[PDB]
Amino acid sequence: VDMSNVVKTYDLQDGSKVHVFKDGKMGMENKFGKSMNMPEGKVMETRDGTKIIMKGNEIFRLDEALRKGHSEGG
Repeated sequence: VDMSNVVKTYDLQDGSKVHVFKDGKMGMENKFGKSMNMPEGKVMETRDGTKIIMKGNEIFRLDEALRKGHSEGG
């Protein structure tokens, strides 16, 4: 995964994990730490209570986090 090239990792309520990379892509793993492709068009939940989806090679993070949630860092 490399924690150096990821801006934020998302832990799914299912155990699976998503990472938004500093290169702009995203990587998904299952509750067993194994890498698998993230299904486009599907909105999924996190343990933290956020909803996310991969659409058009992008990532919706409640959408509005992309809207006005640009902080540069966090």
